[PDB]
Amino acid sequence: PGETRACGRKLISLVMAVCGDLCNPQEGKDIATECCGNQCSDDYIRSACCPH
Amino acid sequence: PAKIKIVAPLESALIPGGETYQLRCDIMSTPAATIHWKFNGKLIQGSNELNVEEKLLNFGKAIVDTGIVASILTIQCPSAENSGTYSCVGYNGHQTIETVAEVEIEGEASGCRSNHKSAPEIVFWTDSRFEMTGNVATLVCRANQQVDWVWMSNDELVKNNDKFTVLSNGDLVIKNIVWDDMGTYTCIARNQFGEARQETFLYPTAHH
Repeated sequence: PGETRACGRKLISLVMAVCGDLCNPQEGKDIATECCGNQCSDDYIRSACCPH
Repeated sequence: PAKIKIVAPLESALIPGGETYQLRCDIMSTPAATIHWKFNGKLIQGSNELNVEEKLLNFGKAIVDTGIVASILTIQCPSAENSGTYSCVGYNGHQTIETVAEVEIEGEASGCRSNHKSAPEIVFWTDSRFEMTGNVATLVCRANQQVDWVWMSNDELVKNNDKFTVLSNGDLVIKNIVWDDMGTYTCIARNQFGEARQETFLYPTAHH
């Protein structure tokens, strides 16, 4: 729980950098919440917000 | 597959002389990128060096190696000598990206004392690093002066052991990462003139 404080902010920055305009912000907030509570794979994190 | 991306390019700026001014660039990259800065095409900060020692420790493995690195360039006493072309260059061994901006100083800096006997600055660091469980990862901090390093993980001191290695250049090497290693790692740089701290973040991704 202490670690999670930065985690959501860090994942969302990564996701927005990977997708750019293709990623809806509140949808990325969900990726961050899901992946900061449970270990996700590299494959999921990078493509969840923009699979195309 | 290698990818490198600037988060926000530098903007041209007219700045008052004698007042400290700070440029920043953030770069997302796979594999890890290094950042260096040029002034009118000449290197003024950072290096081209990559973390080959970690590539060795992961030799033969599948490597995720993704994240964002950040860097700051501080112009202490902006004078006419400092008007020109500023460049932030990202490099990951396969790809290079460069963002370039014009900085024009209006005025001079006769009063300004500059960074004489000033606290250290952390000018480059791992903002986030993603790596697969079971691999070695590195969190980077670099200072603008010779410093001694101390690392914290989630408010707990990091000591050298079979897992962690605090290198004298400011790298934190973490062997055989597991999900519990996830979180914020704080680098503390000290010299006789003060200390600087910077937070880095590590995410051990799932093994598949």
